Amino acid sequence: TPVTLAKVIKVLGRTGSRGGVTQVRVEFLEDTSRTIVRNVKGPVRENDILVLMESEREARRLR
Amino acid sequence: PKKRASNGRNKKGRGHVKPVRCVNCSKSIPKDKAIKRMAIRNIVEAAAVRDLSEASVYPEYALPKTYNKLHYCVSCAIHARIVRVRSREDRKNRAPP
Amino acid sequence: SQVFGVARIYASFNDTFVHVTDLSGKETIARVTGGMKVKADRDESSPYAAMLAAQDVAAKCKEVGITAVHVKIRATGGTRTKTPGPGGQAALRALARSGLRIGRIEDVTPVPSDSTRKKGGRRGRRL
Amino acid sequence: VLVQDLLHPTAASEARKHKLKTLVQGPRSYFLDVKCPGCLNITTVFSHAQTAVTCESCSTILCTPTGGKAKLSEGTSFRRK
Amino acid sequence: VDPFTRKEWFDIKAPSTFENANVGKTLVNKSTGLKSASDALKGRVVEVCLADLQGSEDHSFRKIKLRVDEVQGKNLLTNFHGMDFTTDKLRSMVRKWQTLIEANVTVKTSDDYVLRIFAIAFTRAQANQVKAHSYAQSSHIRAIRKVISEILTKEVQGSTLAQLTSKLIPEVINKEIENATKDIFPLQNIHVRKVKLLKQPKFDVGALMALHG
RNA sequence: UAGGGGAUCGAAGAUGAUCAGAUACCGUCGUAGUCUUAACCAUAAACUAUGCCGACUAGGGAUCGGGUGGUGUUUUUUUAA
Repeated sequence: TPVTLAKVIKVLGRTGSRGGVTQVRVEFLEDTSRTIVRNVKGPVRENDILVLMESEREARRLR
Repeated sequence: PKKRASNGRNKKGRGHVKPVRCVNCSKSIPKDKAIKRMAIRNIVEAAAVRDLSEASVYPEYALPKTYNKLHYCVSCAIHARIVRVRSREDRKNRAPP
Repeated sequence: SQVFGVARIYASFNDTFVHVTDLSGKETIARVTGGMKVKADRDESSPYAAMLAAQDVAAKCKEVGITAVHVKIRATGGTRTKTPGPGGQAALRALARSGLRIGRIEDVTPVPSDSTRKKGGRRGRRL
Repeated sequence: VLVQDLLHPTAASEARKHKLKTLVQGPRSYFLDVKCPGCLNITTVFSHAQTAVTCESCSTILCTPTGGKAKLSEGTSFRRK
Repeated sequence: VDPFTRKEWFDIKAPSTFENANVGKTLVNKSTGLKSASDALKGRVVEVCLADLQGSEDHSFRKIKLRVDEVQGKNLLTNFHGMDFTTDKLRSMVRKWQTLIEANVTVKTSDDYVLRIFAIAFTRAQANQVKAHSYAQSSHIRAIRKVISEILTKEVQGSTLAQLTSKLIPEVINKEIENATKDIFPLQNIHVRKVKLLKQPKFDVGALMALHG
């Protein structure tokens, strides 16, 4: 069970039908300059340390 | 109404033309009117290409394409939102974007 | 230092094939059709059947000593679509996931120089 | 143009305009006195052949016929007239 | 039962008129008292890109069809079967907006093989050419195809498969086209695209064993 | 109408679908016909739903075909052509 803790930089644009999804960059805290663009589910900001055991799915923009 | 100073399509001096069948309608339909498009994409996709130049036995190969044309009825052209309805005036245009 | 079986994939619609042979292919080995790994019988062409299907192709290829692989995609083809269905994508990424190596990729979709009159009827297929 | 002398315009505008409108019609083609090198003889050839003419008799060749103007050979002074 | 306990393998070699002889393996199938196995899967082809042969990456596209003529040891030798482009690269090089042309010509080589070849070839524009194009006239194309006919019977009589083969690898016919053509028309891309056998004559084991050492 | 051609589509016919019915829509096959020679028929939203000849009124800016003129644009080869 390998946990990669990734920091959010750029909160991007709202998504989903119901606005349940923001989009999301992320800066890998623990390998800085990698800057992948996953999704998440929450009422987000910039700096929400974000938690992924799935290193990486890199994700694409969901109606 | 007339609608459309051509008529629909592409035919003059030329009287009558060898028709085409629709990929989708699976209708027939002359090679004027038609409404043709090249998709062209990488067989590969974005997500995987990373697991491909990864586990290949190739120290890179390249990424070979995937050719094809595509024929459409005008009906199925709008149902499938390829062509739309352009107001009257935005018709007599003819630009990709 | 490796050996090469040839793939011999294909996905229209409503079904898909992972189908290993030799590199010549007058012999064959572990063939896997969609329905097989899905009894809904509904989605016989699923982005998934393919998925758990390809993994059969590296169970019964990492059985009889196929390290590695070259890889073929075919549509229907024929008259038909020449628009590859779901399959072939999910396979082409699950096959890379299964230790397998990859080499030489290319379509084969059977193209005609016209002629065989396509089905439907003039006024078309129509709901 | 609200007006113009179409009598005599420019010399320009004729050179370019079509043979049959310079007003009074006149040809473009014109004749061309040829020394083949060997002989001095001088044959009176036409700019648009249709015939290649032979030079005088030396049996020589001259000028091939094409769309409009001969292509004349190498030797030929081809002074015009 | 198992359908891999019985399955004896093999090795694929290739003319010497090539590089890495070494292609991979195949699967075949043993016998009984009376009845045989080796012949039971010989005649058959294998088709591998130019590449894993010439080693090179410039022919990165284009595949060789080889066929096994006879066994030995486990090392099945090989004779040339035919040529292919990748597909794709044929359907790519073609554009909209411009002329397309076509070739062909059959041929008694002398080795006495009967071969049909395909020379696809386009117009290219000019470097410096308003218009959006690059078209042909037509009569010029008539003249274009006839040229090609001779330029190929000629590099086929002057002959053999072995001697022919190494005029396909280094694409030298491609050159010979452009320099009889320029003294016309511009041209590009000019393949041979294919190439297929028909009426290949009798075996002659070593006319082939002389292609190895 | 009688010969040739009969790839593909594809009324008719058969079908499986959907549906309260579905002889229709959707899907797959399919004679006939589409193609051609030779002969018929003469209809059409045969559509600018605007008879043709002419002659006269009010501005433009495009284009195809000609023709005329500008020590006009390049072509460059030496100047033209």
